[PDB]
Amino acid sequence: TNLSCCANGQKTIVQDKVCIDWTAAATAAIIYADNISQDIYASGYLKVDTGTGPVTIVFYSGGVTGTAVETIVVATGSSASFTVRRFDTVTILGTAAAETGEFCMTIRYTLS
Amino acid sequence: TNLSCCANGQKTIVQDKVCIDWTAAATAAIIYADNISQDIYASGYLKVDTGTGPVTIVFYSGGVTGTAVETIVVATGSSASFTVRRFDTVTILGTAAAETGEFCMTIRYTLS
Amino acid sequence: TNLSCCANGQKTIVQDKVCIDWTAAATAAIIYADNISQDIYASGYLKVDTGTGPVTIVFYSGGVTGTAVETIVVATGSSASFTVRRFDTVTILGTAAAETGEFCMTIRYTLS
Amino acid sequence: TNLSCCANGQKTIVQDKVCIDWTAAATAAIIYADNISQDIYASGYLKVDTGTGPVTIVFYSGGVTGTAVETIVVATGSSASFTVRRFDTVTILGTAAAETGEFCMTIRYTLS
Amino acid sequence: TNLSCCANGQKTIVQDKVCIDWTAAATAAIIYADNISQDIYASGYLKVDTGTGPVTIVFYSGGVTGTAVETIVVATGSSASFTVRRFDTVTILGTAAAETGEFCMTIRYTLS
Amino acid sequence: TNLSCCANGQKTIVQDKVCIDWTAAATAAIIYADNISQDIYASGYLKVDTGTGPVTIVFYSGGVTGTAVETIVVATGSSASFTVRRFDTVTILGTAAAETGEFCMTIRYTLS
Amino acid sequence: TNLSCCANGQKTIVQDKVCIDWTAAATAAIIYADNISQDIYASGYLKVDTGTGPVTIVFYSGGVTGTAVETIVVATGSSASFTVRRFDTVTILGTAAAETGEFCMTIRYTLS
Amino acid sequence: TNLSCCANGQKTIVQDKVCIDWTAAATAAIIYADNISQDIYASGYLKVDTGTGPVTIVFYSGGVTGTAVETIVVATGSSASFTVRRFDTVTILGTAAAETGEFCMTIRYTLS
Amino acid sequence: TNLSCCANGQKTIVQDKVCIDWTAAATAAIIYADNISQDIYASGYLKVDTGTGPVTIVFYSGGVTGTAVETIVVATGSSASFTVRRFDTVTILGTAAAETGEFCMTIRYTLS
Amino acid sequence: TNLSCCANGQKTIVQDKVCIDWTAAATAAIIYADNISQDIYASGYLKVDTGTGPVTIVFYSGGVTGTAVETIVVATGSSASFTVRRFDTVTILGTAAAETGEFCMTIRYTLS
Amino acid sequence: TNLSCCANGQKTIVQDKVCIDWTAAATAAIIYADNISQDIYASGYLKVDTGTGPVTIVFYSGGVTGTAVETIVVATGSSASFTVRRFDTVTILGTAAAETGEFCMTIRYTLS
Amino acid sequence: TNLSCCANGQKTIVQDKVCIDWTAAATAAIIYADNISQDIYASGYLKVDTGTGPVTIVFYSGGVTGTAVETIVVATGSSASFTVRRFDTVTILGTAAAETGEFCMTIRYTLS
Amino acid sequence: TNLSCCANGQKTIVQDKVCIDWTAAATAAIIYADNISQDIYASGYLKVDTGTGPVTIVFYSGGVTGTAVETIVVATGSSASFTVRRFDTVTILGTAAAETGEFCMTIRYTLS
Amino acid sequence: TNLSCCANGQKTIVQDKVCIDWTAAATAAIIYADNISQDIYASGYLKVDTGTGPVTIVFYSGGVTGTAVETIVVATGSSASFTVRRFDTVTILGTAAAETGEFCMTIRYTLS
Amino acid sequence: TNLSCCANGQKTIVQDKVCIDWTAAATAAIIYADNISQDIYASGYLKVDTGTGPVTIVFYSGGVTGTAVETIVVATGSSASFTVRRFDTVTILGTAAAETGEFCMTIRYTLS
Amino acid sequence: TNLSCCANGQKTIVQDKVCIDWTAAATAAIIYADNISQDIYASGYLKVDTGTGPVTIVFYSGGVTGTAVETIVVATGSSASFTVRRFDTVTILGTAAAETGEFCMTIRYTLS
Repeated sequence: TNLSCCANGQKTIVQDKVCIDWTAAATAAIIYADNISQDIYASGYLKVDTGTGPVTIVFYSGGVTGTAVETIVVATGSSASFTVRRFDTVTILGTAAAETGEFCMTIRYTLS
Repeated sequence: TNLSCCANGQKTIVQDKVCIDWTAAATAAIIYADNISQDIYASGYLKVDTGTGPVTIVFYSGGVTGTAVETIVVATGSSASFTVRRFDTVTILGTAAAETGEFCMTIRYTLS
Repeated sequence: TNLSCCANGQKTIVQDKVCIDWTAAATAAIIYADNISQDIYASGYLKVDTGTGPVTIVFYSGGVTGTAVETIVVATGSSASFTVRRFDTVTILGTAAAETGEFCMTIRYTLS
Repeated sequence: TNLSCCANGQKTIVQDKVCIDWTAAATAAIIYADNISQDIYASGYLKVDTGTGPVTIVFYSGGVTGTAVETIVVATGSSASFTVRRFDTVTILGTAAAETGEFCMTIRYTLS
Repeated sequence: TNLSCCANGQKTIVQDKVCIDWTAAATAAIIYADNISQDIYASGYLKVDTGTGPVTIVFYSGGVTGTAVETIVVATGSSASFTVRRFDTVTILGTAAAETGEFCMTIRYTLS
Repeated sequence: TNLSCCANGQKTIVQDKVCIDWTAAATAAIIYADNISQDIYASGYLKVDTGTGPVTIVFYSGGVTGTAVETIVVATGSSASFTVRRFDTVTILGTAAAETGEFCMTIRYTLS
Repeated sequence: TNLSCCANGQKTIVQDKVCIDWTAAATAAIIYADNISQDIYASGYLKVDTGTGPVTIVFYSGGVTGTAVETIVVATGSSASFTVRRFDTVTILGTAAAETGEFCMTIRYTLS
Repeated sequence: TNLSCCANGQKTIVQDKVCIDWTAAATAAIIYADNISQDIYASGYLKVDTGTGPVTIVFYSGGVTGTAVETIVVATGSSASFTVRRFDTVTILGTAAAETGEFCMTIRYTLS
Repeated sequence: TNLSCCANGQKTIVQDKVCIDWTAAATAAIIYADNISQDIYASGYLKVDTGTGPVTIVFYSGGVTGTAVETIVVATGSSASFTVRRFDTVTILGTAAAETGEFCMTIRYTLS
Repeated sequence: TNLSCCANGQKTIVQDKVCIDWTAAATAAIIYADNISQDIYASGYLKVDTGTGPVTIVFYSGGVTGTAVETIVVATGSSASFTVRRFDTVTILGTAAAETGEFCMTIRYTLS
Repeated sequence: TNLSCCANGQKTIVQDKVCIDWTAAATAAIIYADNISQDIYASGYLKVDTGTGPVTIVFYSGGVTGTAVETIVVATGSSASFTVRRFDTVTILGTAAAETGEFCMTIRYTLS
Repeated sequence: TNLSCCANGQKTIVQDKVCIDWTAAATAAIIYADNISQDIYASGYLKVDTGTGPVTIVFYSGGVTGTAVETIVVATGSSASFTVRRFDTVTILGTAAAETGEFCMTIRYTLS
Repeated sequence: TNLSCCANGQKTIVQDKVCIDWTAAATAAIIYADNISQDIYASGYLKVDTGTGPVTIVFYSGGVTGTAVETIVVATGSSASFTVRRFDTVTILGTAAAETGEFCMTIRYTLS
Repeated sequence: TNLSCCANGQKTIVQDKVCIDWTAAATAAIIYADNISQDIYASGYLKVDTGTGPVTIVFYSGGVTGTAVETIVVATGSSASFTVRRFDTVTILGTAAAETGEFCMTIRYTLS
Repeated sequence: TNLSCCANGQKTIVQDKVCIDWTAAATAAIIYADNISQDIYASGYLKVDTGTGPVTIVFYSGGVTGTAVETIVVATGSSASFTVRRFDTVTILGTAAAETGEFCMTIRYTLS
Repeated sequence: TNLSCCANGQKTIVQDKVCIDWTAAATAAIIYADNISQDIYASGYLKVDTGTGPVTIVFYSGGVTGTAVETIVVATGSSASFTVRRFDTVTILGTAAAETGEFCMTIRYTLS
């Protein structure tokens, strides 16, 4: 209850959502990227719909040649969920059979 | 009511939710993974819809070769619920008959 | 009004209908079969049009050598209606006079 | 507006309809049967078209040797309507003159 | 917005409708009957089509030897409408001239 | 947002409708009757189609020998509308020329 | 958010509608009447279809020998609209040529 | 969140609509009238369909011999819209050629 | 949370809409007028459908001989949109070729 | 009511229908095939019209050398109905007498 | 209920139908072709009417020298049905006896 | 449910149909042309009735010297179907034997 | 569900059809003309029945000395179809041999 | 779904048709006339059957001494089609050789 | 929670939307204008549908001879989106080929 | 709870959304632009629908000749999502084959 002239004062937390359909080649493909790396929390799932051979999802902090903070391998016809913080990019890798599937993610950031 | 210049100050608690459908092979399959292992509380259920033989769900703290903080065995046509803290991955194991079912989970974390 | 990345989310209820004409021998004859045994609700009637001697309709959960969840005996020239859930097959049994009649059924399932 | 991982959650109410023509002997004859006895609400009418002597309709909860939750006696050339809950079978009884008529019923159940 | 594990929770109101044609003898005849006596609201009309002498309609709560919650006398060639709650049976009485007419009723109940 | 175990809680408002054709003798004739006298709101019209001399409609609260809460006199070939609350019966009176006409009414009650 | 045991609590606003065709003599004729005089709001129009000479519509609060809260004079072949509160009856007056027309009105009351 | 026994408490805003067709003589003709003059907001249009010479619409607060709060002159074959508050009557004036057209208006009042 | 007996208290914002078709002569023609000049916000478009030569729309605050707060010139076959506050009338001016077109406007006012 | 940029968003359920006439040799013959194996629900009937000896219908998930999720044997002159999910092909087998009949099927898929 | 200026907004699903008669040579012949390969769902049947030797139908994704997503072999005098997605062309191959038959297909696409 | 003054608002999808008979020379001949190239979806067939040598149909986007989005070669006595989007013209090419046949096409466009 | 007094409101789409027989001289001849140039969509065909030398059809937007939005050249004994929007006139040009043929066109306009 | 007492409410579109045979003198002759000039859409053709010299058809808005909204010149032995809105009369002009022909027209108006 | 008599107190944020179709000449044309320049935020897109050569859109703060706060150049057949604050007018410039297209914009202002 | 006369006080966060379809040439093309560069957070996806060769999306802070805060390369037939802050323009670059696709983006700004 004391007056204070503080501009960068109260901070609110906000949430966003994204949904995409992806097709995987036999090279690492960027599926998501941001620049708010320090304060980000993301939850979601990856579903591998059609194709053969497992699909590998990797979260990178500090570019693709950074640090693999998380890595998941998903078989065809199944799904896998996650929640991760402090990541910069996400890449998917698949066999040269062009697997395809979905990708959903909700994102929290405490800025505006 | 005393002024204090404390940046990492008040912390709010937030909640997320995920839903997936899974198919189980006769090997351990990753169904969920995160990197916020120290402060996470998760509640949910697992339902085994079709197939034969029980399905085993295991929560791991410290990777798959870590410590099984929780393990549940669910028969076909029934369900089982849970709430767990400090876990890193979740894996499902089934018979080589490709059982399939659902997986729902709500996640609490006190960061942002 | 909270964002959630839940794939197996909202489920709708759908309805189908089937109509057939049947002839009954003096052995159990399969008249209907499915594999969605856990969530199925069916309403309908059976009409015995011509022949002699009663016709017996049996609903089975778990194959023909399962459990008779329902059994109805219908005389010639009359009808009988029903509604049943969790059944796997339906069989009709008649005298060795080759009775014949109709069979109508509406089916509800909450999947897609 | 609070996230909850509740599978057997919202329940919808559904309605079905059946129509038959019946012929009555001088013994109790099953005209309708179900196995969803706990949650069922049915409205309809019975019309006695031709024959002599009254026709008696009885609703049974717990098999034919159960409890007569409802009983109506209808004269020839007239009709009678009803609405009933928690019944298992319905039987009709007539004189040995083979009366015949109609039977219509709408069924509500709050499952799927 | 507080979680509560209450099974017999929200209740919906549902509506049904019935229509019949009736012939009246010189004795009380049951024209409608139910067993949901505590929560029922019914609106409708009675039309006396042919015959002579008035027709008397009586609503009973607690069987025919119960309490006449409502009684209406209708002349030939005219009609009369109503809405009533908490009744168990309805009976019609006419002269020994076999008057005939119609009977329509919509029924509300707040169960399922 | 405070939990309360109150059974007779929220109350909904429901609406019904009735339509009839009437013939008027030279005595008061009951055209509508109910037993929910305390909470009822009704709107509608009366149309005098054929005959001679005015037709008088009276709404009674507390039986026919009660209190005439409303009274309208309608000439032949014209109509008159109304809305009324707390009434128990309605009667029509006409000349001994057998006037005939229509009667429509929508009814609101806040019970179920 | 404080518990209160108040029966005559929240009040909802409801709306009704009426439509009639009228024929006007050379005397005041009642065209609408109610008994909810304190809380009523009505909007609508009057159309004079055929005849000669103007037709006068008067709204009365406190019976016909009350207070003319509103009065409108409408020529043949034209219309006039209105909205009025706290009135008890409505009367129409026309020349002795039997003009005829329509009358539509929507009614709001905040009771049930 | 403090209990208060205030009857004339919360007030809701309601909206009505009226549509008419008008024919204009060579004298001021009343086209709309009310008695809720203090709180009324009305929006709409006037369209002059057939005839010759302009048609003048005037809004009056305090009777026809009151104050012309608004006045619009509309040519034949065109339209003009408006929104006005605190008016008591509306009049239209046209040439002695019997122009005709339409008149639509939506009305807001914050009473019930 | 302090009790206050303030009548002109909370104020709500409401929105209206109007649509017209206009024909323009070679003089300024009033197309819209109000008397709530102090608090009004309007958005919309003007479309010039047929004719030749540009059409000029002018918004006036303080009568036609007031202040042109806004002025737009629109060619034939094109449109132009706007949002404006504190205006009293709107006028359109066209060549003596009788151009015609449409005019749509949504109006916000924070009174009732 | 929160904006979300989700492409693979709402999914609708669609239904198709097919009808054919078939002739059966003494080898397995493909009668239906698809590639949407993961989300498909099919209802229908098989009627054996002419020939001798039973006809066997088999549903396969994962090619003909896959898993027989369903198998039905139908005698000549009778019919049999079904509903099945997750199947890839359907084959019919008959005696070397060239039986012939019909095949009807309605197909549901929740993609587009 | 939030305004959004999104052009490529709601998308509807539309259905088309085609029927042809074909004659097959001893080389692959194109029977259907499109360019909306990414979103197409097609159901139908192929009937081999006259000729000798089986007829082979192949669906290609990515031109004729692409990937055979589906292949069916149909004998003479019988039929075969299908539903397929993501295909680019269809080809038929027959013996050098000029078999002939029909081809029906319904096509769904979610564009316009 | 929020008012918006948006002219180019809801868009409907409409369908047209055309049928012609064509004769082919030994030069490219225009058989169809439009100017709504951006939003057009067309389905149909081409039948080669009489002549010798194959007939080639080409769809062009951007004039005849544009891009061949589709090309089909049809033998004599057979047919070929198609569905195509974003095309501007269609041309047919045949041998110098004056083949002749039919051409049917249904056209969808989402404008008006 | 918000009341709005919008006259130029909902617009419907209507369709017309015309058929003629034409004879072509060696000068441009007007074959079709309108004045609703801004919103018109037309589909149809042109058939050249008898004569020699090609016939040229041209669609003009803005009079004959306007802009040739479309031009087609048709040989004798063949036909050509089209769909076009925003055109004002159509002209045909032929050799001085008096070719003759047909002309069919369906017209869509979204006005009334 | 909000009640509204709007008389000039929904408007339907209706269509009429007329056919005549005409003979043209060497003066302008009225061939069609109406008084619904503001909302009329007409499609049709004119065929010049016998005579010499061209025949000129003119559409007039605002009497014969009005504005020629459309003008077409048709040679003998040929035809010309049209669609036009907002016209008042139609006149034909021919050489003093008494040409004769036909005139067909379909008329749309959105009134009744 | 301290009483304060502050009239210009709480301020709400409101949103509007506009949609138009435009045709561009070879001069700057005003497409949007306002007078609330200090607090306005607008998002939307511009689509160039037909024509040749790029179209240039310019946002001006302080009249057309003000400051170009934003400028975008859009090619034919493509679109471009934006969000801008503090602008006064918008102008479009195109080649002398009369390009045409659409323009959608949502507007936020924090006044009323 | 201390009174303070602070105008630029509480700030709310608002969200907008935009959707477009784009066609890419072989030069950088502006697809989005703003002037609120300091406080903007945007999430969305880019989908490459048709064409060949990858499409490159670049976010620029400080004009096109500024700093590439983000850059993503997307192959044909796949998608890529993002969230970015402090950017000024967005550009797309494609091969000279005119690839086309979609672009969706939700925008947050904490001003009004």
